[PDB]
This record gives sequence, C-alpha cells and structure tokens, in this order.
Amino acid sequence: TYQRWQFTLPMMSTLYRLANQLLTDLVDDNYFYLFDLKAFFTSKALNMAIPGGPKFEPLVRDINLQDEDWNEFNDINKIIIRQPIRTEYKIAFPYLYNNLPHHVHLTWYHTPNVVFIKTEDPDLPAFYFDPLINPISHREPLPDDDEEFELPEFVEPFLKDTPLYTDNTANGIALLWAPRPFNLRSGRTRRALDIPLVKNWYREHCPAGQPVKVRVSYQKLLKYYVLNALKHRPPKAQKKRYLFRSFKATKFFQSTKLDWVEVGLQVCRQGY
Amino acid sequence: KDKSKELHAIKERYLRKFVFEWDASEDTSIDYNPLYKERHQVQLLGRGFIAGIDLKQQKREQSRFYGDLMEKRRTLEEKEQEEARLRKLRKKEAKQRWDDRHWSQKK
Amino acid sequence: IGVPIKVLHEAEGHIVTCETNTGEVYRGKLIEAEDNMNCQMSNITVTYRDGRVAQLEQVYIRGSKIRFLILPDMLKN
Amino acid sequence: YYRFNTGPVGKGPGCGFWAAGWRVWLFFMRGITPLLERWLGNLLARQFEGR
Amino acid sequence: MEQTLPVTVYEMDFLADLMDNSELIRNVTLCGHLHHGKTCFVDCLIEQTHPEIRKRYDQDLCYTDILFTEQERGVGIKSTPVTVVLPDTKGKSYLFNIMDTPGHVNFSDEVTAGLRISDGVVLFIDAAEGVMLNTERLIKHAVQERLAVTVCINKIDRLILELKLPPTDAYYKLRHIVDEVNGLISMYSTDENLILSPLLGNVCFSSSQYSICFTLGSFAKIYADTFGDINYQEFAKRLWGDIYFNPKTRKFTKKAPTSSSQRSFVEFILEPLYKILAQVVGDVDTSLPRTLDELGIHLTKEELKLNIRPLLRLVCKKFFGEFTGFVDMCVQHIPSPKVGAKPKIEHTYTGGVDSDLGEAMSDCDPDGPLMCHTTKMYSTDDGVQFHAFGRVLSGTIHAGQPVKVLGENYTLEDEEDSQICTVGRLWISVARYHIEVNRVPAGNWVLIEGVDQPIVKTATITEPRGNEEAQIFRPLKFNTTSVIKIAVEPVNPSELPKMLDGLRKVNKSYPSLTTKVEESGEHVILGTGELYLDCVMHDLRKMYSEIDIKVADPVVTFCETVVETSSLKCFAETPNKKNKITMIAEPLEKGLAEDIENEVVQITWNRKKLGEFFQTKYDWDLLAARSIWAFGPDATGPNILVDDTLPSEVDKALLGSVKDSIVQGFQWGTREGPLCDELIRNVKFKILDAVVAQEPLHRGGGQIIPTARRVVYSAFLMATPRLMEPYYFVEVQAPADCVSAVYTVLARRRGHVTQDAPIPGSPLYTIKAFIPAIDSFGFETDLRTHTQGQAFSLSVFHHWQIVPGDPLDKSIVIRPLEPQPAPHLAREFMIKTRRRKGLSEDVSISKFFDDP
Ligand SMILES: O=P(O)(O)O[C@H]1[C@@H](OP(=O)(O)O)[C@@H](OP(=O)(O)O)[C@@H](OP(=O)(O)O)[C@@H](OP(=O)(O)O)[C@H]1OP(=O)(O)O
Ligand SMILES: Nc1nc2c(ncn2[C@@H]2O[C@H](COP(=O)(O)OP(=O)(O)OP(=O)(O)O)[C@@H](O)[C@H]2O)c(=O)[nH]1
Ligand SMILES: [Mg+2]
Repeated sequence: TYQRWQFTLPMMSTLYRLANQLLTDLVDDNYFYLFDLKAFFTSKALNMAIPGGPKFEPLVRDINLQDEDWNEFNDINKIIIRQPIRTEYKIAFPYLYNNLPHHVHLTWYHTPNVVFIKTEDPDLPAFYFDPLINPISHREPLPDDDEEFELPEFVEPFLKDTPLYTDNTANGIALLWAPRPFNLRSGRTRRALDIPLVKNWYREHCPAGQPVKVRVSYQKLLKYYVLNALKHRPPKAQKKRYLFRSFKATKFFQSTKLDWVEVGLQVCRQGY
Repeated sequence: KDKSKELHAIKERYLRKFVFEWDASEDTSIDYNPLYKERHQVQLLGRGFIAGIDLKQQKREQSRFYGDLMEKRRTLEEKEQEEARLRKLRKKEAKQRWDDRHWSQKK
Repeated sequence: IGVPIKVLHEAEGHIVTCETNTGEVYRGKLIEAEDNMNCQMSNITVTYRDGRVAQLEQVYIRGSKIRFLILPDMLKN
Repeated sequence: YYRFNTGPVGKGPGCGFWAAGWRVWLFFMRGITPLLERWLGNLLARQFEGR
Repeated sequence: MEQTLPVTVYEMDFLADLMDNSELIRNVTLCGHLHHGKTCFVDCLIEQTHPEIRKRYDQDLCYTDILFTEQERGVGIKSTPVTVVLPDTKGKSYLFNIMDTPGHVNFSDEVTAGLRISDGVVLFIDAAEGVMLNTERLIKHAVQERLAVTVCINKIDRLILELKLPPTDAYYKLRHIVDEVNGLISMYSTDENLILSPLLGNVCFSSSQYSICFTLGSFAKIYADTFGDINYQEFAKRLWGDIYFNPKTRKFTKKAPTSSSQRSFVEFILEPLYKILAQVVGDVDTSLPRTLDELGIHLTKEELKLNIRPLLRLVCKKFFGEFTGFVDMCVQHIPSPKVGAKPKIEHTYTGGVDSDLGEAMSDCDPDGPLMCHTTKMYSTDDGVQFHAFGRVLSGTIHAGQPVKVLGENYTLEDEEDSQICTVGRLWISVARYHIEVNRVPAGNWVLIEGVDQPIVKTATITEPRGNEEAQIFRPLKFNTTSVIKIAVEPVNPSELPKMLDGLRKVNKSYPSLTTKVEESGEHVILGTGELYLDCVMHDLRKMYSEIDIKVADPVVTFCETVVETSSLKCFAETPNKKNKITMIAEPLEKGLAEDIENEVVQITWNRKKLGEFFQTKYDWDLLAARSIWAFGPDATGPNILVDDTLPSEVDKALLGSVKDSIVQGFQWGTREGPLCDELIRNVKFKILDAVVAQEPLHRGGGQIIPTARRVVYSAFLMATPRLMEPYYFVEVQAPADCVSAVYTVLARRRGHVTQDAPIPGSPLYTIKAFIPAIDSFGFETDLRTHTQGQAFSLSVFHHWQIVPGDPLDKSIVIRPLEPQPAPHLAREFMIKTRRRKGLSEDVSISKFFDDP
C-alpha cells in the first residue's frame, strides 16, 4: 500500500545532500520575524500592508482619520514626532500602537540564535575548533598531590573504549537541524499534489535587485497563501464511501494494468 | 525629496477586460527608508545558501566578509587543508565542465 | 544501602530519642546520622538507669553501641 | 524562472519545472469535477430538469 | 483541606509536616537572562515530583508562563511560585519554595519582588551565550540585596550539538564563564567570602531540554554506584581545575603527565557526555544498543523508535535520574532560613534588627507575633479578586483569623494607613494548582485571601491588639526607573468607571507600574519599555476591563536642571509680608548625584560622618558640609539643600523652628519643577538668608511652604535651566557580519556605539551602545527587520543627559508635525510637554517672583 516509511540516518543524510538545491539552509525562524502567517493575519485584520507583504480588502470598514474631530486626546499640538510610526511597529506591538485591535494575533518573540557551524570539509574530525569560533583568551582550592586518594583498579572513564566520533556523526548533527522532513526518520506517505516544492521559496523575502513583476508575483503568492490559511476550516465527518470501489463492485467495469500514455490516448478518444 | 515624502507620510497618517499581468501599481515595498530599501540580505556564516539560485553565483556575489574572516583567523594547517579541499572542488568543477562542454569547443 | 538507614537520614534535623546498649536515654536534635548508625546530636537531655537527668550541648554516639532510636511520627507517611 | 536563469544560464526556453502548475490545475479540477458531472448527468438523462 | 490535587511522588501531608520545621525550608529565586532555561528547568522538576504531568515531545511544557500572553509571545511575563519537596543526593527530602522569575530586562520588577522574599539566588547562565546584560544586572542586584548566590550553567548541550567544540575547549568555555561570574561578584561586593567554583559546590552543570543536571559530587556518586569503593566526595574534590589523572599510579596531580593528558574534568565528566550524545545522535541504529548496554541503560522497543531529540531526552533522563545536584547546591549554600533571618531583618525591616521586634523576628519561631510581609498580588482568572502572596517572618497565619494590614505610608506616628481585615482562605501555591491549608507557620510563602482591599503594592500583615510598636518593611527598591509614558482614554466616555477599575487592577498587578491623573484630566501610565507597556495594555483591555481604550503615542518623562549659578540671589516673602527667604542655585559636582542616589551617603547618618564624606571626597568646607538640610524630593534625591546662613544674621534656633516647613517647601518644589512640572536633578539650593517671624501662628504652615516653593522656582529659573533626557543602554547580540548594519541603524537615531567585541567561544558579537530613550521607540524592530532577524537587542535605562537645545528660548519656531533638528529639541520638548500637562503656554523667569 506504500503508506508508511522508516529510513536510516545515512540514507537520510544522502537524500538531504541531494535535495540541497531546493532548501534554503535556514536553522531558525528568526528569519521570518514579522513575515509569518500570524504577522500577516494581524496586518490583514488591521488593513495594513507589510512592505514585502500582501494587501487585502479592509476586514472592517476602515476608520477614516479624516473623520475624528480633533478631541483634546488626539490634539496634534501635543504630539512630539521623532520617527514616523511605521506599519511594522503596529504589527510588532498590536496593543500599544493600535486603537481597537480586533482579531489581532500576537507574534512569537525572539528565539535564541542557533549558532550551528556547518561542516564544509568532510575529512575534518567531527568535533573541531572551527575558525568561525572566536578564540578563547586563556587566563582554585585543589587538594594536594601528597594525599593518599587512590582509585580502585576497576575504575576508568565510562566509555573509554568507544571512539569519540565516528564516520556518521557530523551527518547526524547536521540532520538535527535539517528542515522538515529531513529531520525525521519515520512517518507516512503523502501525495505528489500535496507536496509543494517552492512554497518555502515564496515564503521567504524576495531576492534583492529583482524586477517589479516578480516582486508583485511574490506578493500575490503570499496573499493567496495567507487567504487559504486563514479561511481553512476543519473537514467534516463523512462515512468513507469509495467511488471506484463501488464501480469495481459493479459488473460493467474490469481492471487491467496499462501504460500511462496508452491510457491517455484512450481517454482523449473517449472524451472526443 | 525623501524628507518631503517623510513629512507627507506623517501628515497623511495624522490629518470585463482580461488582464493576465498584475499591474505595477499593486507593488508594495516602495519605501522611503534606506533601512527598508536595502535590507542586508542574510549571509549564513558564508556556508548557507538560498534555495534555487546558482551556488557559484551566490559565492561570487556574496559580501566576501566571511572569506576575509576565514583568511584572517585560519591557522596555517587549516588554510592548507581548505586550499586542498578547494582544489578538489575545482578539479570536480573542471571535470564536470569538460564532460558537459558545448559542441563548439570540442573536438 | 538499607531501607531503615534511608529513613534514619530522613530524621536528620528532627528531635529523636536514643537508647544505648547500656540503657542511657538521650533525647535531642539529630544533626548527622552516618551509614553505620553513628549519631551526632545537640541540646540533649540524658536519663540514666537510676532515673536521674542531665543536660548536654553536644554528643556523638557510635552506631554499634546503640540499641535503638525513636523517630518523629512525621516520617511515617 | 528567476531562480533558474541565474549565473551561467541565460534567458531561454530550457527550464522545465512543471510540478507547480501541474498542482494548480489538478486542484482546480478537484473542485470543477462535481459541477460538470452534475451538468452532464442532468443532460444525458431519461428526462431533463431545468428551472 | 482535602481538595483535589494531582498525583505526586511525595504527599501533601508530608509537605505540611515539613512546613513546620524551618530548618528544612529553602527559599530560592531562579533568575537569569532571557530564554536561558529557567522555566524548562522548573518544568522538569515538576515532572520529577509529579509523574503524571509530562512535557510534550516536540513542544516544551512550561507549567510556568501560564498566562495567555506568555504562551503566545513565548517570553515569561510574570514570576511564578512553586513549592515542592525535592530529595537530596543523600536521600533526605527538603521543602523548596522556588520563585521562577522572568528573564526579560523590562520585567526586572518581578525579580526584585521575588528577591525581597527569597533567601537565595540561583543564577542561570547559558553555556553558549555566557554572561549577558541581565546576568550582570541580577548579580549586582542580588549581592546588593544581601542574598547568597549560586550558579547553574545551562544548555551545555549547545557546546556539543551546535558549536561541536572539542572537550578541552568546552572546558575552557565553562571555566571562562566561571571566571566572569567571580569577577562580577568581586566587583560588586567588597567581601571575598562569596567565591563561586564547582569544587566548592557553588556551580552546577545542566541541560534542561535533555533533562541533565549534575555537580561534581553527583557525577562522582554515579561512579560510586557503578563501582562501590569510591568516596564520591573526595572524587568530586579532585575532578575539576587543572588536576591531571595518572592511571599508572591511579593518582591525581597538579602537573600534567605526557604533555597530552586532559584535565580530570575532561577525562571523566565531559568526554563520556560527549560520547553519549554523539552515539545517540549519529549512530542510533548501529552501536547505540551496545553503548546503552555498557551504560546499563535498557530501553523498550517502543521507546527506541522515537526521533533523535525525544530519544536523547529519554536516554539522558534514564542515565542521570533526578536533579540532585541542584538540591545539593541549594541545601549547602543557602541559609536555613533560620540562619538567614537576621540579615533579612537587618536589610528590610524599617525598625532595625536591634528593635525588640527585630529580635523576635530574627529568632523566626512559629509561636510569636504575626509579621507577614506581602510583596506580590496574584489575580484570579476572572480578574475580580486578588490574593496577596508573601512570606511569614514570625508567628502563624490562621484561616479566618482577623489581621491588621499596614500600607507603605504607615508610620508609628501617622496611624491612618492601617486597616483591620479578615483572612478567608490560605493556599500553598504550586504553579498551576493551589493547595488549600488551614494555617501557615513562620518561614514560608503563602497566598492570603481577603486582605487585598487596603493595599496597592506592598503591605505588612500583623495582629490587632498587639505589636503596638510595629513598623512597615521597606518598600521595594527597584533595579531601574520607569520612564516611558503613555496616555489612556476610553472609546465610549460612558464606560469610564470600567477603565478606572482596570487601571487600579493593573496598578496592583504590575509592581513597578505608576498610574496617575495629570492636571488636564489625562490618565498616564509609566512603564519601563515597549513590550512592558504592550503587555500592560493587553491585560487592561482584555483581562480586567472589557472595554475599548485609545492609547496616545509613547513619550518619555524629562527632568530639569541648571548649568551655572543663579545670575542674582532670589527671594520671596509670605502673604503675611513676613518670613522672607533668600536662595541661590548652582550645579552639583560630577558624581555627587550618583552617590546620593546609590546611597553612598544617607541623611540619616550622623552629621559627623556626613560632613566627613562631604569634606574628604567632594572637596567641600566642613562649614558647608555640616549645613545640609535636605536631599531633594525624597530622602535620597539628586538635589541638595544647604543653608549658608551665617550665625550672625539669623537666630539659628529661630531658623530651626521653621526648618521643617522650609524643607517641605524645598522637597515639593524639587518634586514638581517650574519648567514642565517634572523632577529637578543635580542642583544645589543654598539658603543665603532667612528672616523668620517671631510667632508660630505667623510662621509655619500655609505661609512658608508656598513661599519656599516660589523661592526655589525663582532661583532655579534664574540659573540657566536645561532639560535632561533619559538615556537607554542598548546591548545587541549580532552575527560577526551585521555589526555595520547595527552601526547604521543606531546612527540613524542619535545613537553612539560605546563598544563592539566578539563573544569568546561563539561566532557572535556583542555591540554595546547608548540611545536616547525618546528615539528608542521602534529601534529593536527596526534592527531585527533590517537585519532579517539575525540581530537582537535589549535596552535599559542608564542615565540622564542634557538635551542638546536650550529650552527657555522663545526665538525658535516649532511646526506641529515635523521632526525638529537638534538645536531646539529642548524648546520643542518643553512646550509640548507643557501642553500635555495642561499648564500655560510658556514660562517666564519672572512668573514666580514677588516683584512682578
Ligand atoms: O511569460 P512572461 O512572464 O511574460 O515572459 C515573457 C515570455 O513569455 P511569453 O512568450 O508567454 O510572452 C518568456 O517566458 P516564457 O514564454 O518562456 O514563459 C520570456 O522568458 P525567458 O526569456 O526566461 O524564456 C520572457 O520572460 P523574462 O523577460 O522574465 O525572461 C518574457 O518576458 P517579457 O514580456 O518581460 O519579455
Ligand atoms: N539547546 C537547548 N535549548 C534549551 C534548553 N533548555 C531550554 N531551551 C530552549 O530555550 C528557550 C527558552 O525557554 P525557557 O527556558 O522555557 O524560557 P525561560 O528560561 O523561562 O526564560 P523567559 O522566557 O524569559 O522566562 C526555549 O524555547 C527552549 O526550547 C537546553 O537545555 N538546551
Ligand atoms: Mg520563565
């Protein structure tokens, strides 16, 4: 039935290496600060556009700031202006900068930087002081050696015999931070339709120095992604009836194994 | 012009046909802040790459800061090992090119 | 290591009573209890075999020469 | 295209990467199917229902 | 009791039995930097003591950070108390009252509140980042608050799985962290008795994600269990610190054999840990079964099918077991608190230890007077009723027993900030569930119901009909100053009372929040930072008051000072036309304001020592040094009041008759200020002359105080006045590359980069800089978005600095909605804040004189 799988770590590493070209090699979600579905939800609910983000119709009827009638509160002779309060600030702190924040979503704050040292040269030992690491500028009531403390004969470090690092240690460490599904080692099987390859491509920022048409392509792709994510509702409780199983149970149909191109020509002729 | 547009932003905040191409007026990200126009694309420690884009082009167009940092910090033996690895990669690149040469530069 | 021994160490910091092999009865705070039942105590009341009492600040009794100890009921649970 | 045509590769017709549009049109077909099935069923029937 | 409680290893009855014995109670505060593992460590302790509560595999259960805002944002917002019974490595159980505090720098008020009632501090330091801004600030705060301190180096698995450093260099990193901590402690404390070193047991090594925690003692105990003949205490004494192992002699030495042997630490502790982690992560399917068999660890087939991270957590949990190293640390190096009671009373209680009640409390016995001290107020989920969380320093709280509550303004003479109340129920607060009890003896933490009404921030609960000589514990002294200011109004004015109730409730909930009503009827809230104020606004708008509220744009609170002596000596007279005062104003010397604020000098001192300091340090004549009267708005303020009055011109007895009235007027004037009605900073007011009327009903009261304030205002205005801006100290933790981007963003906002250095052992850099508080708005988001999230910053108030422009300049012209250039920022800031406060349009140096 081809429903579930469980691979081995060397297989998973090799598949990751082959797929490298389709993956962004990101080890954190700090990249998506104010660029994830929650920030987009907040911007939509407030009818504001992130510079690189989509742009929807006002969820509510927008308050025209030419409508309020200059109370004592919003007097402009009292306001000290230093920097224009950009839309990013209002998405970042929806409750401190917005009046009437309705259907607004709070955004995950910082996450600690993942300081991972990608291993460029396989031949190197797994544990190795990479040049990227800043040097440690070197420089205690110890007992006296004359003391009679002696270890028994049996005693030695817990895993002396076992080697520190093996051939497939760096690979496993890298897989620990590989993106999904390359961080797994077992699971289920999906549909080629259900696997999108460039969703993570247009979820990222647009590369610098790109033409306006591709920039707008990015923005509209994000718009429809957000719309689907927001409008999603859970499916309903069906009874699991199968059309082709019913057909097979009938007597007007029979099964056979054919070449796909032959079936395609067959279907073209039948449709005509 | 930038200061005038900034003040304009402050003032404005406070006071049938089939088209197969999105209009250029729909574009967002048309900002006035340099911090938001040029946004310092990520340099993943000089060892991470954007998906899809050519690796050689990415290396060529990267800031080179991490290359300078590596040449500064690397020990002599580390530099020798890295140079040997780069030589191996260059040999692989040249062999791949020689195999996948165009017919205008073959025998 | 024995189950009763763990329960003894649990009584460290509590007021306990100790009878020796010679029947002198020492009541006070258990400071330290060793694995072999060696017992350091403080602010003791001692009741001799004749019935008379005395008061001591600091004592230490060897485990072997202890007949038994009474511990709080705070421990029983 | 704008990720395919970077570096040595220049503008041209040599980029075949069709999973994206293939998925788009399959998902459109998913929703269209019942509509056309219903239409053809109403048409090729012993009788006809309109209104 | 008999309430329903979750299944637990220990039993509530044993917990209550322990509660009576004060020698087995450990009051500890878990503090550290942001995201350094405190909450997950507490989660794991809770899991150890509650076999039913379990942390999700791919999601981390906290069991603190209970609030919805906390869960959504990912950052702890409020301190949480947890009372548990944890075993010792020896097997002896103790009672631990652990107050887990937030790590963010804005919420340091929670940490100070926890410190006030804690006896020990456990400082969590990340193994990769190292010592950071909040770690330094918290070390300073704890040593100044006179608490014993111990350290836990967390996230030691980053050295193995992220930086993949060699064992020796990981050891070097840990040693460097320890040296940094010791340096900071020595810098902030004169006494050297507090030295941190793992050999002594003051430092522990932990990885909360993978459930590892140990000291040298505990990891020697594991060796002892595997081979029975070792004294794990001596083994631990020898492990750490440049002690090389000789296996031929089976003996340790200070001298390295073979010039390639690793320290005993690397040989015995670090290396096997490296091996375990590497084998689990890289060779899970080839030789992991053999390695676990060697370790004696047997895991079921269902378990060994897990993914790498759950498998690591499970295997490490099975190997190490409980967190007994933490318990050993705390039990050894934190008072009883029978022992720690006396310093607590010496530092906090206002009546001093020498007092009879000081002795009665430093004894710390359940059978005595009641002297509870409540520092926190926790709101029920409905948000209606609050419960006072505090510690019992003497006596016993009984449910239903009437008590007397004293607020912060109560004095033994002004007996009107007290009120009799009745306590309804008592709780022993575990984080997500409250144990209800009937009583609580001294030396414990307790939640009290029914005493919330007569208190706002801090209170002391005593018994009525007794303790007639009872005085309040000192109000909390906060690590920083709340400067950011916002204004709040409702959307529908018909619902103002709801907003007022919400404002009161948030004032109670947030210890350092200051809510006030200006003269123009504007409700103002003061907070430390933008995230702080965002959380405050969320709670106000959603939890407490359920209305819609408009918020004004953020702005900071300025101060006023002078830069040169008054042009002429100013004077005034009472409406009675007697009681003439004559003053001058000048600027103070550099650092004197810092001394007064940091309490390097106290007015309570004997005039002998006070004049001694003033004469020896700041080059004053003893005549003036013994002529001090007041220290600004508070007893510790940055403005001084001297009386230069020579004895030949004014009867000193007569002057002393109105000393108190003149001091009151001076303090009020300094508190308000003439420029914009804000604090006056760094000014010396010198009473040059004082003609005092003869009769008390002609002087004092409603005659001198207004005249005193008017003279102070006139002298300050005559001296060249200036405004002072708050300045924030920013620390950015960026990659090796984005330093230039940080420079650019900071330069765009009047910033000044003080320093930029690498983090030893890590590929990152720390950039320390100074920013103006008023420009700091949106700075962190600017940085993060411009750098693509690779740079993160935390800012905190540092010092006051003079705004570049000259405020009292009427030549300048200001447009309503333009960012002004520097040379008249002072004028803009003065005029607009005057408008906000609702005062007149401009202030003239003659406004408060008697001549015009
Ligand atoms: O389809 P578009 O985005 O408008 O791209 C059209 C063109 O397409 P048409 O022939 O349908 O007009 C080519 O694209 P394809 O036909 O190959 O899809 C061509 O692309 P290549 O040069 O990469 O083959 C080029 O696109 P670009 O200029 O982005 O390379 C061009 O665009 P212009 O209309 O701007 O010339
Ligand atoms: N690598 C590693 N990460 C950890 C470890 N412990 C916690 N973390 C991560 O560190 C982040 C900080 O989470 P917490 O420790 O729960 O937060 P906190 O310590 O209470 O700090 P505050 O949020 O300010 O209260 C979490 O997202 C964890 O995933 C650890 O031992 N190793
Ligand atoms: Mg926390």
